[PDB]
Amino acid sequence: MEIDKELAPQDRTVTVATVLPTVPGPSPFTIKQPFQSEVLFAGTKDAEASLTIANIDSVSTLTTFYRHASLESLWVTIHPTLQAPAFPTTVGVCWVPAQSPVTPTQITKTYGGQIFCIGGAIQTLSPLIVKCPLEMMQPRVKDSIQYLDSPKLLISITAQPTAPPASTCIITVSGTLSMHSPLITDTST
Amino acid sequence: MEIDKELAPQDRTVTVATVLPTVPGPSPFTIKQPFQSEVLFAGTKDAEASLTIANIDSVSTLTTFYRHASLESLWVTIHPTLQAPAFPTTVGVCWVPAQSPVTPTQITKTYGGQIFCIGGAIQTLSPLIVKCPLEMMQPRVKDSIQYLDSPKLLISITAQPTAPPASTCIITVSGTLSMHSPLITDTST
Amino acid sequence: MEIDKELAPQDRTVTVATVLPTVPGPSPFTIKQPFQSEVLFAGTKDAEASLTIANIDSVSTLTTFYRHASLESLWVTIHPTLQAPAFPTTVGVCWVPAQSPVTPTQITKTYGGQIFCIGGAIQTLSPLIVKCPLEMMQPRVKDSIQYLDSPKLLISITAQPTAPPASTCIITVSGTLSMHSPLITDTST
Amino acid sequence: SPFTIKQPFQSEVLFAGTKDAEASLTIANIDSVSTLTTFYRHASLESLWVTIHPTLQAPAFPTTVGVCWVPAQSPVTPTQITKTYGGQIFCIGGAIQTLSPLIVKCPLEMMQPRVKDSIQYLDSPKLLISITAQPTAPPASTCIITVSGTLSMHSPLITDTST
Amino acid sequence: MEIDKELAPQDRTVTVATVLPTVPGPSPFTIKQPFQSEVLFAGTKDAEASLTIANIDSVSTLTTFYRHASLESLWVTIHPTLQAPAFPTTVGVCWVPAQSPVTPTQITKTYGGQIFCIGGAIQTLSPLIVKCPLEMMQPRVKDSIQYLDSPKLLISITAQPTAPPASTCIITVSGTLSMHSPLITDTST
Amino acid sequence: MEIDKELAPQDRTVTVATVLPTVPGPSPFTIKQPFQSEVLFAGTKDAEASLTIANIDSVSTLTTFYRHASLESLWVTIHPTLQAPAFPTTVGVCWVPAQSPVTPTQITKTYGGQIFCIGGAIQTLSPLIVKCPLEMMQPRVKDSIQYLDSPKLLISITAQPTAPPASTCIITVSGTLSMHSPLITDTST
Amino acid sequence: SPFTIKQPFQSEVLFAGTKDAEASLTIANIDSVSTLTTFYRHASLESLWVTIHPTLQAPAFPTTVGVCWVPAQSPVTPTQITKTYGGQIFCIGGAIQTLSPLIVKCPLEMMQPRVKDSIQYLDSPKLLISITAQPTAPPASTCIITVSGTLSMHSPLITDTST
Amino acid sequence: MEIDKELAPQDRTVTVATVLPTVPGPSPFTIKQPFQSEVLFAGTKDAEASLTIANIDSVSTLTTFYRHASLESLWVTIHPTLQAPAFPTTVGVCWVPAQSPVTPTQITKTYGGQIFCIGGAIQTLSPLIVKCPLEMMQPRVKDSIQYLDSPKLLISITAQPTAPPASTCIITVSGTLSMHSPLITDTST
Repeated sequence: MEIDKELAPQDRTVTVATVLPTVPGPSPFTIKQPFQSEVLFAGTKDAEASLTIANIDSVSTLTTFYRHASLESLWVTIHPTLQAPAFPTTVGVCWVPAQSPVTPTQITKTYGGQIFCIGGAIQTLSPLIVKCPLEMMQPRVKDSIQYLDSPKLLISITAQPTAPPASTCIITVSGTLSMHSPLITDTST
Repeated sequence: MEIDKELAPQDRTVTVATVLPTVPGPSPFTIKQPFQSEVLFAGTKDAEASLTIANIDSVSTLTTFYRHASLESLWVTIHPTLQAPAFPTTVGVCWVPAQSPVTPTQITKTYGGQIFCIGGAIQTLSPLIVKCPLEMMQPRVKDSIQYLDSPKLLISITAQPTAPPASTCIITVSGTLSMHSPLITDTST
Repeated sequence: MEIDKELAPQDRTVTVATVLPTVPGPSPFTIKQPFQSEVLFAGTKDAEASLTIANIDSVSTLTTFYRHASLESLWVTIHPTLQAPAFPTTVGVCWVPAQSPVTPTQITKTYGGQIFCIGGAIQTLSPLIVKCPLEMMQPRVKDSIQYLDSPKLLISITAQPTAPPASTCIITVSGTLSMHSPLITDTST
Repeated sequence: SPFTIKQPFQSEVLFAGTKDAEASLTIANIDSVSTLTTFYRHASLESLWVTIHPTLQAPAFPTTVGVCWVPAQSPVTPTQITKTYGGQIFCIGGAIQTLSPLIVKCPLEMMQPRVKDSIQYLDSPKLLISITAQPTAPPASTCIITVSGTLSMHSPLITDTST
Repeated sequence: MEIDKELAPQDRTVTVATVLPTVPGPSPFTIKQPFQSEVLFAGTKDAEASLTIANIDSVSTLTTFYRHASLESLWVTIHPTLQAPAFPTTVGVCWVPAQSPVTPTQITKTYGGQIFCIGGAIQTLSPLIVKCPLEMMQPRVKDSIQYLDSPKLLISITAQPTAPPASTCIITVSGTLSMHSPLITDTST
Repeated sequence: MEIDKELAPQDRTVTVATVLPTVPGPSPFTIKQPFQSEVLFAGTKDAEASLTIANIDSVSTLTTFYRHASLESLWVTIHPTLQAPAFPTTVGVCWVPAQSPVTPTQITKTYGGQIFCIGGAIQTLSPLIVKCPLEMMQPRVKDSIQYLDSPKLLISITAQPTAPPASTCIITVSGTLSMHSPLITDTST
Repeated sequence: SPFTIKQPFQSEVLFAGTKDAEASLTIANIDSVSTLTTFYRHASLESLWVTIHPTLQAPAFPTTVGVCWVPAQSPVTPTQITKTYGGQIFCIGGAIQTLSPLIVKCPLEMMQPRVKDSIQYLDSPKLLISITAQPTAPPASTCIITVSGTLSMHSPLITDTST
Repeated sequence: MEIDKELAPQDRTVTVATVLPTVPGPSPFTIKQPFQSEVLFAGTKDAEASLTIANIDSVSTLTTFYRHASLESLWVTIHPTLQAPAFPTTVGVCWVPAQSPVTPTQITKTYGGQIFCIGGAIQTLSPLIVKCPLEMMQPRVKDSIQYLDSPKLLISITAQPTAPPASTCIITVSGTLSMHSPLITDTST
């Protein structure tokens, strides 16, 4: 039967990153930790956002204890609020490697980028999902070095002229991390 | 599981274009390159647009340093905006060979021609896609000579009499092409 | 996934035509040519139409150069315009052999005939298709003789009392022809 | 192997006699041709020639008329018909000038017969014409000049079929 | 033993053109014709030259009787004059496909391009040869169509400030052609 | 047979650079691209030039749309001008890793360093070439991270006290590089 | 497998005692290290630690000195030595404070030992130091702080060997 | 083809040194380090030089960290400057074991010793190389002891009476060392 989660995968193509292998020998103990991060409360006014994933409350937080930390799955969901029905909202999004020179305004000039009309009594409010294609990027968000093609998220919001009382929909980004080899630091609090 | 990006292919029939075969010798290395080019922000007013995909802001630049390049895939995507629901819009679409004398005004008198009503009713806000039938077109976009049957897109727009405050939808052309054989020239910019 | 082309096949039964075979020997060279013909801009006011296919701009045109010309596929599409949402429209249609005494008003008293409610914010604007059952007719639209059971199209339009600014939907008829043995004539223009 | 058809034609190209005149004609662009080819992506000439039909004006007003088949990008001018191979010149009047077997076959064996393809060719057939009329000119055209042949076209060109 | 012909082959890489095959069946009779064309009398003053090979006295001339004509070998020789010893001269050259946007001034910014110091009592006056790599180009200089990557020659001359009485060296381009299927024309003279 | 382009390779020894291995997955299509970049017009006055080939007017542009690209081949070419004979010039050359603190002033205190006298005597006007030993360098020029041992060229120029009216020679860097993995960005220019 | 050498060292990093002081030290950048590595493309630490040598000033002027090994990009400040793992604080005076086995092994097992490679690493060893001196301060440095270890370098860096 | 490095090997004969073997057991880790040392800027005035290799900026420097250090290859290059053409210079050289009583003035009375005329518009400026025959000497430049037959270099310069503005040619000595077992010392700076 129906599932209240509808999705729009990103158009894609073969492009890949490079990474370094921790010295041979004993495989280090690793953990996997998942998450959902509130990244935007759209609808109220137009706005844009360029988000270098590696440093977002949720991720930053999690990883602050490991030298190496990789991404195992990543995606963004667009949860429509109760204002959506009365207030259609244009939302554009695109996954891109950190160092891609793109601005949210250029989502449409960029390959994968797409835009949606969220809201209106005639559209469906099924939460939207754009699984990020890490195949296309650099999954490591923390390593002994600084990769520059980690995932970057672009989001563009075009709100109603006669704007709504509050945020018309929420954008969160969820995923799962695989970290290891701990970072010494203020364990305190 | 539901998928947002909805599509409606074009009626078709067999018609082949004659292309030039590579001269005998070594097969050159080849690479693919995707893209998405802004085609038009319609909805505000009646308007038409016919263009030879072959030479456009994008493609022309990606091929700037190669002698040959054809299209592996190509399609048009109509992205409904927050205005589509409140302002239903008529959109004409049709793929034709460059040298086809057809004008947007005749999209309906043409075989493949298709017309769609954006927004205003149930299931009308999903991004619409009309893949180009390269199968019956001239794929080669850059070669040792110019063809005249390369992909040409025709778009027709019929806006509401009581027009909307902004574009009700955005039409973009996405696709990926292969290229090879370096064009020996000057490099500096 | 979804396809923006919905269809209503015509209720049918076993009834067939008769045709003459071009003299034995060398099979003549034949071509196939497809088309879409604007046949009606409904919605504005009630109206009816009895269309002897064989002579419609598109077909007439095409065939004017061959002694024999047959139909390989035929159907009618009802493309809803941007006025459809605000203006429901009743549209009835029926495929029938040329010499069937029926008038569009009697679509309902005739077997296959059907009627649709096009428009309204609650209905879907997917273009409607009634593939014509040539199995039931005489497919030859041009021969050494005059068959009288070639396809005839019946269409009835019941428009809103408080009528809409313009045509609420377009009806086109597309198909493909198989002609041969040329007709000598003013090739000029 | 796509399905093809052959279509024949006769195109009025010139009404001579009244005054002297030159003419360079890229065949693939004549009303007739342009027309049939309208709906296809590929058209080729299976055969072609020019023919001269003489009017009743002729006997009274003999006319010098020369013609020549040539490949589109040949530098020739009607002035030099007789200096080139296909070159031929005829009179038109009070002599064996009325029999209609007055035609000149074009030798496509010597040029590009393709007249519509995915590209532009420069050696399609071109037809030269040089007319030299009577000083004391005739009242009406002294003869008609047509070009006929047959076309082999395939692969449909998608356009507005309506008309 | 020594041979008074010294050469500087052009640095190269894999890039190729495309061509059309004359209709199958009887192979047409073809001839090969060689030549040497005086293209420049350098030394006297600085000067540059962009030479679309296909149309140079020698070639033009030869080919004016055939529908199709291809190149079998091509190269440029720089014959030093008797003024060379007393008057060193800078000469730059580069082979390039017709439609490469390069100017002689940019020979150095272009891959293959090279420059030589011709003259001076201390250099050798062995004639210089830069065999052109047709492998890299479009060898057909005359066909049923207009290729745009036929060979183009770029030459730059930097002459002595206190210039010499006359041309310090001659540049000729020699090669061999393979034509067929004759062009009807004024055979006269 | 004689060949003009004369060359003198650099003294060498083994020293490897550590590069990043492509993450597991599909091998992306790759293409090569040659080039020649103007390095300096010397002879008029004493001058030095040290530059990281990695990022230069040329290369930077050819790679603008790819994520990875290394150097298949690289070398320096000294092209004597018509002034070289009359004005002998000293030229210092040496290939070193980007992070090598060596300055042109120390080309001679460095292992590979080489010095040449241009013109003035017998056999001194032939274009001189010093291939770069990528074998003992960091080839990768564009990757998921920046290296600091990439090719770096050092040039030293010592002109005649009674200087020449113009550059006695031109130093250029030629080579070809391979690239793959498309960098997803905006296309318009 | 390139040929490698191991080279040891002791680097004076700080003369404490005179006044309170903080210190964050990215090891790979200390005079000693910088030096040996000068001629190679790759250097790694096979072992490393900090040691505190006490001066004769010490008995008279006890000093609070803490230290901590940490990975280059750890957000810690000497102020928080004791809040982190490797953290350790010592006194320096009229107690078991003169024995020189006053060293703290750095656990490279917990960080990146590479100190020069074809790239820049951000987790190489960093050493924190927090000194708290006597209000009525001593005349001279109260103790010396050095860092010693051994380097494993390979692959020659081509430069001006002259000096 | 030609290589801008010409050489004059030293006339030689069978004579050899003696060395001590580090105690049996575990072979110590060793490194090899190459170099080029500026040893003389000749041309300006006559001058001589007796160079006990073991202690020359480059070597001294390198070895200052090992107990044992041997030579694997050694030679001297004579790089002609831009003054060479106008200013011929006599240069004599000879390889000799440290304790050989010879002075540069006696190069000619000594077996291997040779002299060259560097410069003049009629001679070639190819850099000269006299690979040193360590076979003939004591290759160890640093050991647990003091060998006295390590390589010594003798050089004699006879400059033009009407001397040149600056150094007419450079003499450098390059080689490669194999050291091991480190020397404890001020690692500082």
